Amino acid sequence: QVYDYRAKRARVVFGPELVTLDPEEQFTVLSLSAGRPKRPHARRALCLL
Amino acid sequence: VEVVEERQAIPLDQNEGIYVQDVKTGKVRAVIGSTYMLTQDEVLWEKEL
Repeated sequence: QVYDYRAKRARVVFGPELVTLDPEEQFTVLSLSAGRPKRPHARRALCLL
Repeated sequence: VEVVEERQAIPLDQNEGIYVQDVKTGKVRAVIGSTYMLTQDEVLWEKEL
């Protein structure tokens, strides 16, 4: 998902479609719990599964 | 008449701009959006966080 500061509007997308941002649009980066077992901040990624 | 200073282009977009001040009356205001050259009296004003 990405939020547009210019349109003041978020938009979400998934599946086999590449994103193409407007200049004010920004990715919704997401922290993940990774590490060998678990860890509150590790392998941060915007690509939620 | 005599030249004083050369105003230059000040590129601007939506959700972007600069603070300025009307020296004739002290009127500070934040111009935004479309590109805007300073008028005859307005001057750059500085924010203080």
